Amino acid sequence: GSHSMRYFDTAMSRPGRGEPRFISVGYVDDTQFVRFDSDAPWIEQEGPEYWDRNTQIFKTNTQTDRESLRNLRGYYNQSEAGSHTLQSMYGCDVGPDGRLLRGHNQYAYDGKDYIALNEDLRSWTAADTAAQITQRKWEAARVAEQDRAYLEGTCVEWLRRYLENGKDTLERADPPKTHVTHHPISDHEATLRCWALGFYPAEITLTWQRDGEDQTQDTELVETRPAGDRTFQKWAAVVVPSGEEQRYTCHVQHEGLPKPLTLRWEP
Amino acid sequence: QIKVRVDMV
Amino acid sequence: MIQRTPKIQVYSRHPAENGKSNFLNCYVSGFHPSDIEVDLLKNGERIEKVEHSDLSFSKDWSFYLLYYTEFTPTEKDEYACRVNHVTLSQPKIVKWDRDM
Repeated sequence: GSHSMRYFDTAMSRPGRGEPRFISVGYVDDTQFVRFDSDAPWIEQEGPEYWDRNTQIFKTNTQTDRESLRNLRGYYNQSEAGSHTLQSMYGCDVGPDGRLLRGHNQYAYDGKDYIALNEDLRSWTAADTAAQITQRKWEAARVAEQDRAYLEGTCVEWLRRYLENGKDTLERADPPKTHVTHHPISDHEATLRCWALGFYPAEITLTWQRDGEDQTQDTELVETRPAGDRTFQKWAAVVVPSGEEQRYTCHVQHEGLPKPLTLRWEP
Repeated sequence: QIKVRVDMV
Repeated sequence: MIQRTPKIQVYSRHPAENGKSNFLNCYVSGFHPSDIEVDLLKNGERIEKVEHSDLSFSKDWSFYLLYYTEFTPTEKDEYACRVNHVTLSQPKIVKWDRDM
């Protein structure tokens, strides 16, 4: 199916505790493939020239981000006392044919959106007056054309290569293993919990229906969570009146399943 | 493949 | 500045079976800023060698980390995760419940 490559970058200042820590992690879908940290199978196949080029770009990125953090403190009239965070997230999305669906290149400062490259890969959206300064500088320096070139070229090219080299895991969707548990809360009510375990990728839809009606408001949904062995887990629960369990159906949709599942409590 | 960042904010 | 408190889940890698080796996880997510303290507890006491995932974040910029250790569950042993963050007045403790 469709695939994505993304790098998730975090630069964090720490006044009095050295220079800002910089970490860049690379993913193909929900699979981390690389980590570069200033505090430090299918990928090692690449060779030394690949490694040397990536580590050198990472070192350059660390210096650019350290200077951006200095600039940001000034743009927001902040003191040198506090810790601040600049985040960058970029990459490409491709369809089954490996063709570009869209590119991404965005930034956040202190957890707030700062500036982002638009879907057109030519123009910027600045969140505030400080980001309008960055937009003006980046328009003058033709930064979008450089980012576009990576997003349309390099990103798609390398993503295609990684999917070929890592085909046995990257191209394999592992279906959820599912079951429904029953937990009496009182003599009048019980919790029905619908489980999904060992699935990949993380994207999944878990729902409960009562008489074929979606129970969106009465369903407790936990966030999808990593198991630690590449797979993910999720559960959805509903509180049901004792004896009415059979009116409830859990519905599961996932890429690894040819047909969705409909599950009920099986006493 | 990592992308270079040469322009500061 | 704007801060986001961590969401916390404590669970096992594989379905829990008393006496069978598994992995105890504590997934912290949705937080900002990134500094966080996470401990895995066995009967109220800190577990020594706990590993963690590399710092990453979601589409909404909030951070997430997985803390994990190899453990063998039993009927008697109690497990928990103790999290501290700038948003929390005191450490938040979440018990491991094999049904969650």
